[PDB]
Amino acid sequence: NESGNEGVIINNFYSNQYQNSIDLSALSNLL
Amino acid sequence: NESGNEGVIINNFYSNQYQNSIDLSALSNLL
Amino acid sequence: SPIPVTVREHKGCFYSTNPDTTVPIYGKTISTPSDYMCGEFSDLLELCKLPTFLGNPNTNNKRYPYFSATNSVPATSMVDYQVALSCSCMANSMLAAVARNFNQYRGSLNFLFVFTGAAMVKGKFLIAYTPPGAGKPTTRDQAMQSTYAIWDLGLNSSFNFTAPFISPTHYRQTSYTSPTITSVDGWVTVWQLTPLTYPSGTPTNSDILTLVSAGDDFTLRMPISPTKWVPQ
Amino acid sequence: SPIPVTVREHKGCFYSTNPDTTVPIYGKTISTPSDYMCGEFSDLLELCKLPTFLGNPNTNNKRYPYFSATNSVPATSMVDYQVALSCSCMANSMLAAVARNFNQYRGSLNFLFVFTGAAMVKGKFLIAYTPPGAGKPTTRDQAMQSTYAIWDLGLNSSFNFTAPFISPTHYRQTSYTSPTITSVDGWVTVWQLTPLTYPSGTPTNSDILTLVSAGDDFTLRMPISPTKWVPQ
Amino acid sequence: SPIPVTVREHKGCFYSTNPDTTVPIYGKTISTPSDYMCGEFSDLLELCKLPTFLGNPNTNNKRYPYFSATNSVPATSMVDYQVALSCSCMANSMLAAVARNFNQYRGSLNFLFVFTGAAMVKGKFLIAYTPPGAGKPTTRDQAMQSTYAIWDLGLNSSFNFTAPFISPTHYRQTSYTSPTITSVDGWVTVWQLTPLTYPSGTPTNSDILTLVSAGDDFTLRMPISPTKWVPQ
Amino acid sequence: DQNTEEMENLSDRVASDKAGNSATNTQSTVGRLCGYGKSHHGEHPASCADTATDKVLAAERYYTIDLASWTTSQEAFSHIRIPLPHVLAGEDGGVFGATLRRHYLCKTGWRVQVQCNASQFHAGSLLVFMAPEFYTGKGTKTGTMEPSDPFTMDTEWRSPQGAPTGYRYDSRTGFFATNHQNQWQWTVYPHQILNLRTNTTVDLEVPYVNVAPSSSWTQHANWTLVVAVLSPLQYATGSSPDVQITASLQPVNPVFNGLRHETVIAQ
Repeated sequence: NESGNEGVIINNFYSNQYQNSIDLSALSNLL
Repeated sequence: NESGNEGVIINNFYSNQYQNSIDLSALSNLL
Repeated sequence: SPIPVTVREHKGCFYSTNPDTTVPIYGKTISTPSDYMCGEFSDLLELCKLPTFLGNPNTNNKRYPYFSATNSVPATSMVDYQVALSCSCMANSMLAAVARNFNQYRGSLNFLFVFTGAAMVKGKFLIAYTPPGAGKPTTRDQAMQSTYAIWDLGLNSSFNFTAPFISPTHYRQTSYTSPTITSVDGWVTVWQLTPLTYPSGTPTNSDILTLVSAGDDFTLRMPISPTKWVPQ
Repeated sequence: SPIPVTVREHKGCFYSTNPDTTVPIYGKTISTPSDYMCGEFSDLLELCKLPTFLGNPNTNNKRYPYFSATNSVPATSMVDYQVALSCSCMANSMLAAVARNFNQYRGSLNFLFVFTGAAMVKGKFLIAYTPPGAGKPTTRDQAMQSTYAIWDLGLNSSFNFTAPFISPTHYRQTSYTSPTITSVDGWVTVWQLTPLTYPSGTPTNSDILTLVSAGDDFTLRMPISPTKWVPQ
Repeated sequence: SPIPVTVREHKGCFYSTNPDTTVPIYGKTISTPSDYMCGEFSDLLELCKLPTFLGNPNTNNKRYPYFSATNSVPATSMVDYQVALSCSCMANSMLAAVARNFNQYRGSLNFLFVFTGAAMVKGKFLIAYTPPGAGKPTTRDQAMQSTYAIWDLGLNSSFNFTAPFISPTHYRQTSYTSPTITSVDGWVTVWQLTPLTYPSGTPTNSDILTLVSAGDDFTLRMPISPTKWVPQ
Repeated sequence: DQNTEEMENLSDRVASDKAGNSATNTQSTVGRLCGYGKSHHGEHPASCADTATDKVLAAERYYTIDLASWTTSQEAFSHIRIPLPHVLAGEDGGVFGATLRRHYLCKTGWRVQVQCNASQFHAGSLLVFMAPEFYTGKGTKTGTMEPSDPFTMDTEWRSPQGAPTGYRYDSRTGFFATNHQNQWQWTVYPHQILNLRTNTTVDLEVPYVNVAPSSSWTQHANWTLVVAVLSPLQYATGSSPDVQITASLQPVNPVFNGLRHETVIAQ
């Protein structure tokens, strides 16, 4: 079940990338 | 990936033609 | 074309615990990974189920951790701590420390007792949970008629007890003692059922170590935030 | 019929970096084409990967571009510039100039050295990156135990070096020197491993030209905006 | 249930050229038809492509409509009006009058010349557009090296000329003469290449009638609204 | 890296370019930068209705002339600028220049070759790079505000000033100006080095980029060429000080349009 205190049916307008934090895993000059 | 700082899920109401700049490529009288 | 909207009464209110986002400012920003850091606990409960240590007092008010016993007769014994998940005992303990940043609790509690005495020793303890109705027992005899377990001190160092939830209400208040109201409930007592025996060359006296926990039944719900302290 | 709306707390705020449009005024307006103008760079990184020139000082504080060398023994040599992408050196450089309008950096750096001396000449340089832990080397000997490359001055005019990213943190701060804090790291040194030799009829003295760049590994993220200047 | 809304910064602004409706008041109201009224023009361009009349001056400042000529030698002739779609000439003209309530123009222009002289007459005119670079010609000879057409006065009353668009910029400014800036361009001249001849019984003197238009190439874009006047 | 080779200057280092009725040779090349990555297609200006004067052999050749003298004396980042079109502009610019000022507009790209040959007992390094919007001038104007001679070909060298604030101009001071340059980044421009050691020559070709597909050569100069030095000329007592620097250029596929009657002025 859902995120935490965060519960509207319309979820996020912006873009995840935009509301929280991406989140991740570890031309020419010519001659 | 998307325009730049511009990230809502609802994109543009108006009409592109109307929010930024088109963008482009180079009756009678009778007798 | 504009959509007519009826502005509602609140209109410039800020709700603290308001379940819904707000506006960003710094976007398309990638976070420094983790990856390599084991030990992430998602739920708190999974915490308050690790004994931490109930401090037992002596004149200096220097509570210390042990129920401590010998050679013979109690008293009305050995100890007595109630089960009022706000006690003097359980507070400072994780479970009790966690149980607090929450309004209600349900489920069965568990008290674990580890003996620290000499291996050439031998003792036998009676243990019990006595529900509210009548009064705090004043003699083993009076105690035994409650949920208990005779602990035989042997090889096997520790005993596991667990005081149920004998509650009308499906839930109980995590404790805020604007008085003692009806809801809260419990006393756990313990006394020797045979003295703690020992041959020559070994100690009279011995200390046994205290550690509360919340079973496979424990549930805390209603976050809140207590009582501003600033210790000592 | 009006849709009720709950007006949120902010309600008349303007966010500077707010990711979302606003209202037009002049529409259905067609822009003057381009078409014929080659040379459009989409990403900045693809910039800060073009050496520009690290200015090397001499008494007048008239830094100038060359590491400059001869006939024999250093010293503790030839130079030394640290790798603190905010240095004295790298600033003014593209990479360093671009790296700044950004909060963090990661990846491997590259230092390129082009010799300018006479073709009838000959020299041999040792080069190294020495990570923070101990101190700044004070002798080649002390240096060599670091990532380096013996440069043989020949036909082939320039050498390409590249100081890694030996970093705990997956990222580092692009540099704002409210002091030197722990994060930042690097010193690159260079000394001759054999003197710079030359027959009769040619110069003692020779200058060799400096140019920083950000490899195939360089990453800047978190836009910001530094430090108000107004040059000279 | 109310939908939370973030009110944006503007919040009580009125945009003049705002592309979007507003609220009615009198609805389900049917309009008096048309049906029977021919002559509806949808686009303006389709207007400014109908010559109207460029007024040619004489001492009284009583400009009047004719380029007017005879028996022999100009001068530096006959006329000269530049092509600066804001001139003295073209303003008052439709195209020029329409071209104005617009910020930019592109495409080819057309100048039409109708002869009004006696049918027993005969003349021959050279005509040219001379782009900016050097100066305004000061002799036919100097003119001819430009786009032109030798007009033979015959049966066929009128000639059609058209001065291109020899422009760097894909577009030009419709004219607002906070000075003469670089963009604007053109002069059109005209002189006789043989005099205007005539037998006995006919007039020396003859007037020929002026009428600007915007070709099959003319484009005006960026509405605006000029320069408050209140004539005479 | 490049073919096997030297005291003498050899093989995959010998290049030749023929254009029109002028043909070049170098026996000690290191390349030829086609700056940006595209050349110039005789793409007709879309701007004009002028079906212009195209593919003329006669102008599409290599005009050669002397820029200046390089010598032991000069200091780093001292510089020498060559604006194009305005130097191939007339007399010295063949049929190109003529047809150049008989026309309102041009659109071309340049193929340049600067030469400076020395000797293996010589040290130094010459930086050659083409930049469009840049600066010329050759002056702080007379008595009335704004700014001395862009069309002139820097007769002598100018002094790297301990600071851009790009030679602002009306008696003033405090702060910088839009003609800045960081001769310290002056290696983001299509360039090429000339290392007496490595190099005797340097070839650069650059496409068309102004603000308009064709521009007017009487008020603009879309590209200025810069032969300014980054590690001076030491010479050991024996040896040829006189380091004569020569430049030879070629307009590539110019497209002229908008014709009229010989432009008139140059002081």
